[PDB]
Amino acid sequence: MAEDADMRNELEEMQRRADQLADESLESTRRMLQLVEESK
Amino acid sequence: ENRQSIINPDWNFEKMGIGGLDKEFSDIFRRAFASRVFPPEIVEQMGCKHVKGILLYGPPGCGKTLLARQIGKMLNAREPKVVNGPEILNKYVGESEANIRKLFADAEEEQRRLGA
Amino acid sequence: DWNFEKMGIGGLDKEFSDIFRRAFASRVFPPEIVEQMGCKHVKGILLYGPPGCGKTLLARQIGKMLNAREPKVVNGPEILNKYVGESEANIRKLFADAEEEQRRLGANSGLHIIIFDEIDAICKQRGSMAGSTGVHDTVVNQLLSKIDGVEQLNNILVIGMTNRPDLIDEALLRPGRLEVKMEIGLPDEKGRLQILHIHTARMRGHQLLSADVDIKELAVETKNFSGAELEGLVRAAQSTAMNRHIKASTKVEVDMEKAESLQVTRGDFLASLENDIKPAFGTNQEDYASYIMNGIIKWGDPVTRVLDDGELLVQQTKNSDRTPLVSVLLEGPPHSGKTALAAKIAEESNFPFIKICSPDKMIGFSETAKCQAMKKIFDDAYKSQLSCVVVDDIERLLDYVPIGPRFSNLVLQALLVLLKKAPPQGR
Amino acid sequence: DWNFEKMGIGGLDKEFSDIFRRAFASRVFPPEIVEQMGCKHVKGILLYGPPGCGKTLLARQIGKMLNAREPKVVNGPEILNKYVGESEANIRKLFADAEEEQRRLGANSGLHIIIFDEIDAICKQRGSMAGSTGVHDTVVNQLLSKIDGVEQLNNILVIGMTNRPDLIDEALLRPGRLEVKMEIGLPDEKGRLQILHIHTARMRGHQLLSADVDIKELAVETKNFSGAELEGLVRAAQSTAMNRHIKASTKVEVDMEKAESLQVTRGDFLASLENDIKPAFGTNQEDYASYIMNGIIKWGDPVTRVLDDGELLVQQTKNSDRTPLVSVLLEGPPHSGKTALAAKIAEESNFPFIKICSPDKMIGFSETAKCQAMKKIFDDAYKSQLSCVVVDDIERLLDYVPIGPRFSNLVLQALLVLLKKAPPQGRKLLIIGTTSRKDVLQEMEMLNAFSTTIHVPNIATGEQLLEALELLGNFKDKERTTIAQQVKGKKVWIGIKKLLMLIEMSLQMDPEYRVRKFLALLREEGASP
Ligand SMILES: Nc1ncnc2c1ncn2[C@@H]1O[C@H](COP(=O)(O)OP(=O)(O)OP(=O)(O)O)[C@@H](O)[C@H]1O
Ligand SMILES: Nc1ncnc2c1ncn2[C@@H]1O[C@H](COP(=O)(O)OP(=O)(O)OP(=O)(O)O)[C@@H](O)[C@H]1O
Ligand SMILES: Nc1ncnc2c1ncn2[C@@H]1O[C@H](COP(=O)(O)OP(=O)(O)OP(=O)(O)O)[C@@H](O)[C@H]1O
Ligand SMILES: Nc1ncnc2c1ncn2[C@@H]1O[C@H](COP(=O)(O)OP(=O)(O)OP(=O)(O)O)[C@@H](O)[C@H]1O
Ligand SMILES: Nc1ncnc2c1ncn2[C@@H]1O[C@H](COP(=O)(O)OP(=O)(O)O)[C@@H](O)[C@H]1O
Repeated sequence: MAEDADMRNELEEMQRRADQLADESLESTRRMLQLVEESK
Repeated sequence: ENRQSIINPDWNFEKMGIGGLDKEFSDIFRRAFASRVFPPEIVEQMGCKHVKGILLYGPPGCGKTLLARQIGKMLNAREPKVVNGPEILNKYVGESEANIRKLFADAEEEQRRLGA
Repeated sequence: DWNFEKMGIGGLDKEFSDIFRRAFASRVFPPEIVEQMGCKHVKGILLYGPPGCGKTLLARQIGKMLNAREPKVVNGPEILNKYVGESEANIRKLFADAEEEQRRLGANSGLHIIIFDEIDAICKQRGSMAGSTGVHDTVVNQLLSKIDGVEQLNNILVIGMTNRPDLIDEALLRPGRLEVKMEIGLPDEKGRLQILHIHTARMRGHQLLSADVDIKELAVETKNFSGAELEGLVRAAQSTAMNRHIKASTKVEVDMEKAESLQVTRGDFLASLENDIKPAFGTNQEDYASYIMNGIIKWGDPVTRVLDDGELLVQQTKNSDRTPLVSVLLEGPPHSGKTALAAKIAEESNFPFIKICSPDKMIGFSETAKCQAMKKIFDDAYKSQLSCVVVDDIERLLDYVPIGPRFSNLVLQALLVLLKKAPPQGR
Repeated sequence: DWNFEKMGIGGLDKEFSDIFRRAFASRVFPPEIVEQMGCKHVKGILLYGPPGCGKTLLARQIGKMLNAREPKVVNGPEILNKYVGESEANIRKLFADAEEEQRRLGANSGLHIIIFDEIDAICKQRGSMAGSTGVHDTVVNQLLSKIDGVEQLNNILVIGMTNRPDLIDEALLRPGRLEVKMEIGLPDEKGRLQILHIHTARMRGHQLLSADVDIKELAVETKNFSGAELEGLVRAAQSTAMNRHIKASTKVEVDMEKAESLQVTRGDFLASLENDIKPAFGTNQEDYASYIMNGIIKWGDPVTRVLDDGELLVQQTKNSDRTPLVSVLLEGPPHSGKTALAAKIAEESNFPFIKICSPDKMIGFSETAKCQAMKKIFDDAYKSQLSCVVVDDIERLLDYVPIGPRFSNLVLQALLVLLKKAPPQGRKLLIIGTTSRKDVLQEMEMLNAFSTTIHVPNIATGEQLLEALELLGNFKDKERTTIAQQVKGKKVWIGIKKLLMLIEMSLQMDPEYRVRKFLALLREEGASP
């Protein structure tokens, strides 16, 4: 019979999710809370 | 725990829904599944394997599949994996074997997890 | 905790002795002497033979005899893939651990075993262009380069099993690669006795085997049996003995009074030996009831001459050394009863391999199919110390028709070449 | 600290001398003169030959001889990927360290060796019919454009090895890319002696080898053995001598008392020769045991005449220089024993390579397969310094049948062309052929090709028949006298094979009727020319 030679492939990526800024925001906010508590 | 309860709690033959075969079933029962109902002690002492399949041939329309399903429903087995011959073939290299190799997966897995 | 008596193999003393001598002799002598010789270790084995004679059993018993780590396995053509350059990745993935350990440890590493299976499905001869030039000439070059390449390995062992030892490549069978070739064949009397003694050991220990059964009158009545069929015979006897106690038709019910007094008796072996198992290199009783349909009535002298001549021709091929191959032709007018007498002559010879090659099982075939069928029967006839092949109604095999004339030439040439080819030595 | 005796290669002096001269002669002369000449450096080597003759060993030893980096290696198709444009990314990463040391260090860089392997798997020819595939035809273009392109590299060296030099692309073998081409072939007696010394030196060093083993006899007794099979023979002998001390009955234990007297004796070598190793371009006694079934007995004068004629033909083909190809035909009536004589004449030749092309291995083949099989036997025969090939039972090779007649016309034309093709310069060949129907061969114009003819008769006198009977030693004195009285006054015409069959047939009656049955059988088997 006729056996297919094989195949070849193509690719199409997608955006990544770093989600790393929120960590810096959370650290900053905790510092906010610490200073706010001390001031009182 | 003795695995003598492979036989379903209640079973009659004629009530199964099959009529016309009475020596085929007798010979099949004697030659094939006489070692799946005897108490495990004697079977273990004698140390014999079990029959690993059978072949059925005849005209088309005489009730072959019915008997296979009844055999399966006899032994408290799981749901049979019905397959068709010309539905396995494929045109690319390494596809037909992949189809044929995907039926023995669950058996191997459950052999791993609970041996014997 | 390894001793040969527990390996569970019988009838293969010479094969295993030779394999041990050639493959494992130099891995058990003290390292100092071996290092004072500078020799490599053999790197392969090949096993071939007819179906069901103990190849995979031997491989499985070797795999667990050594103190290596667990063996790899390749269940046939499970390395193939459709995408370009994905089969060779699966081939390269097998030797990785051996390479890593050789690089790290050195000359102290342990054995790594790879057990191929049905090797003829992926290693066919290269250069058969227009048949295979992709994914079958780049799955052999990779294997050749990996087994013995520019980087040296000394801690692998490869095993292959195949029923067709002619298709495999040639550059893959030279000293330095798969190079220990054995043949597994039908056993002689002692082999059958050993197999029977192996397969009825547990039953005899617990006193479940009657004292009536004899295992020296059963090795004489099973000729040209292979191991699988002896195992099946024993199992059939056990099943027939077990079912004799269950007395229930509607709903399964088990007796207990006689269930304690369970035993296997000669009757079970006799009943199963002639009704359940049918060997593939042996006689058959149905043919001599489908060809000799109304018997041989003696209507005069001309009927007690053919049989005497057949007797003389039968006795010559059994007690001679300068004539291992004989032939004879039965001819006469039509409707004269020729095939019946040939069947009778074959039947009354007591040979252990009798076969009939008739032309009513080849309705609609072409020339090449007929050639292949006849060749297959004759090939099967070369693995038995005695044989008798019947070839009836030649003119139907040739497809003769007086108009023309017209017939088949290829079948005629095959038939004319198969009539003077001698069998292997001693048969 | 390099020294040729260290490499451990034997039988390849000329090849290595040529390789060294061509490739490494311009990297050792003083730089000033090599600059004045103004010549570039060679950047390629190709090795081809039959399996097991020392190709990979040569490449490895060349790799270990140079004061350079660690050579790369590419085990066959190891540069393939399933994505688009990835099969060539791995072809540009090999030459990526040699292009960086040429820009910076100028003309003081060092050799960068690269070692391909099984090159005929990723470098097959490109088609001009638009029948490309993709796995190649983009790899080949990149490789070609990288070995010699617009910008110049002068500090690389590429080595390739293959078994089938036909398929390699032509544009890749011009004197600019792979300029040196070498064929590694089977050795002669000196090569085998050198190989055996190389492989036995270590054992001989530690008084482990016996005193009655002599290497010259083994060198003489192994004809057309390749490089690997001598090593296999030595290893098998060592394995036997080592196993002599191991017991594997119940448990495996080593006898330490007798293990100090380990020694290897020539009995092990002889056993290994007989049982274990079987060459590929040699001969084994199985064929002469399957064709000469019952030996040869001198029942008369003509046998000696036939054998003498064979001897003369052999000597002519061995000593002459104008005629490097001679062939002869044996013919006669059927059942006269003309295939044992050809085998005996070939066996007594003492040539290194002997083959028997018989139609016992070609049952069911279509004519194309028969042609190709014959061509592959002759091609194998064209790679030895002396050879002998036997074409057996010609009439069955053409598929002849009196009706019609009918036969194959595509196999009769690959024989008339293959009986007049001289071998490559400097070698010899002898072809023998046996047939039973000379006239049919004469109608096809096939007796022009053959150089001469020999004739084999049948027993044709009572004295000869009685001599044959006495030689076989079946019938005794009284029976012999009876047969003599019953046959001496007549004429006989019977082949030897039929005589054996008749004797075996008549030895089955009871002891008081054998002679009568034999005479009755012989009477019917009577004819005349
Ligand atoms: N020599 C033997 N000794 C003991 N048992 C044997 C022997 N030969 C066969 N058997 C029994 O029969 C079975 C035959 O299976 P085995 O794996 O040997 O088949 P095989 O030769 O690989 O078959 P095939 O290649 O045709 O599929 C063995 O598992 C074992 O149960
Ligand atoms: N003495 C006998 N010899 C042979 N056959 C006999 C004899 N007595 C009865 N028969 C029966 O006669 C039939 C023999 O016919 P058979 O099958 O040999 O035909 P045939 O010669 O092959 O025929 P055809 O040449 O027409 O194909 C069989 O049924 C055989 O049982
Ligand atoms: N001239 C030689 N001297 C010593 N040993 C040799 C020689 N030629 C071959 N050998 C032996 O051959 C072994 C390996 O052979 P090699 O790697 O050259 O095979 P090859 O023919 O190039 O490979 P393949 O046929 O598999 O493509 C070496 O280990 C060495 O034992
Ligand atoms: N002097 C002899 N010459 C030839 N063969 C002999 C002689 N003495 C004994 N033989 C034996 O006789 C047999 C000769 O038969 P051979 O195979 O040569 O037949 P053939 O001539 O090829 O016949 P065919 O016509 O069937 O092709 C061989 O067994 C050979 O060993
Ligand atoms: N022995 C039997 N008794 C009752 N019904 C039967 C029997 N054999 C076949 N049938 C009928 O045939 C049908 C199924 O046939 P099927 O099993 O598909 O035949 P096949 O196996 O040849 O394809 C059912 O509807 C069933 O009623």
